[PDB]
Amino acid sequence: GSFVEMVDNLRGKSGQGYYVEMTVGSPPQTLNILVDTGSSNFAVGAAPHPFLHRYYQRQLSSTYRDLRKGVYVPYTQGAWAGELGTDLVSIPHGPNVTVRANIAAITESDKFFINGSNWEGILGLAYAEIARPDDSLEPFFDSLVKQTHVPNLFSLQLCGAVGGSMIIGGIDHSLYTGSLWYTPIRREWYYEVIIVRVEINGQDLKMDCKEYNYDKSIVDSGTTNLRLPKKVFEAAVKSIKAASSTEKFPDGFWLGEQLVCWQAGTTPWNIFPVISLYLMGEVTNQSFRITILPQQYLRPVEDSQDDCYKFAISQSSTGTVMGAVIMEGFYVVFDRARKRIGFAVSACHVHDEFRTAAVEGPFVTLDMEDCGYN
Amino acid sequence: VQFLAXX
Repeated sequence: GSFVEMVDNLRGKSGQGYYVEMTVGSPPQTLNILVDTGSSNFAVGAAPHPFLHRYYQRQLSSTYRDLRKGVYVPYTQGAWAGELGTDLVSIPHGPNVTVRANIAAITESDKFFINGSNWEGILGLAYAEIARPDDSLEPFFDSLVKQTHVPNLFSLQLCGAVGGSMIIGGIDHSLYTGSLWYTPIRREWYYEVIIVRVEINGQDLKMDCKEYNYDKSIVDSGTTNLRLPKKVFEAAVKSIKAASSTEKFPDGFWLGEQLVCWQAGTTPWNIFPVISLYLMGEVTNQSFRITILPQQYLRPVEDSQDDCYKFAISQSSTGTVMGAVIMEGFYVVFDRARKRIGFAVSACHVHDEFRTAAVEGPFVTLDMEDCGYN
Repeated sequence: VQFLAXX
């Protein structure tokens, strides 16, 4: 395909995010950058840290421009402080352009960098509304679109156990099978969407759909788990436990506190249920559903002849987060230009000879507009 | 990983 040089441009370690190479400054300084659709700041380590192999050296970049402004970004877990500036940025396995973008030079951090992750910075791909210090700090993708011809769209194929593709400016048809189904971006801050129904092994969880989106539902490549609001999490676990009752597991397993291990290659995938989220469609009263397997929501832990897994559906107090657990099933199109997100079955998703992830529709769902939090 | 708190 025409976007062939962008295929396979992502790497990572399971549970530690996916990163892309970005070349910053002049002469070039290439760094590994975590791809995060759940935040909106481009930031790179810029001082030594025990967990960093390399970092951004501003004094060596002739094109660096100091903004004389500090910046601080806290995440669900982790935080960093740094200094704002602009510099030239290219993505060597991305679009054939170079932009002048805002960059936060990370000078201090807490629980942000990860020993052995191989990444040195983060690329916040969400919208300006959630940028720090405020919405006047243009995010990277905004700069890319404003300064160049590159279409206002990117797509992510995250291939779990790590690798994948970030196609920038379009879609590559080798990365999915079947059809792309689109759900509206409800509001441009996070990539916010609306979940209208949840099933476990085809069985409706039967909660009011407002619960699923309280107080938001977002697509977040920078979060590992599928995170669910407390009431939804509790109901989901009870249903998943019931569906997998041919085996018993300790309470702490379902809470992500205990791991369970199997002899290499013997994991009984079949005893665990599939999980479906129905998403609002592009036509009135029409929805579609995405369905993931235990291969997605049971995550291999690093890492003998024993395959250990963590249950990667967890509780949230800030709404639903569709993290890697969801995304690893699918090719996900962030169609900013048309304010929609597309899902199709991923050509690289992990499955078995019995079940596959799925994206199916259309279905009929009424009053979907009421599901959203105000 | 668990990426924005706040926004």
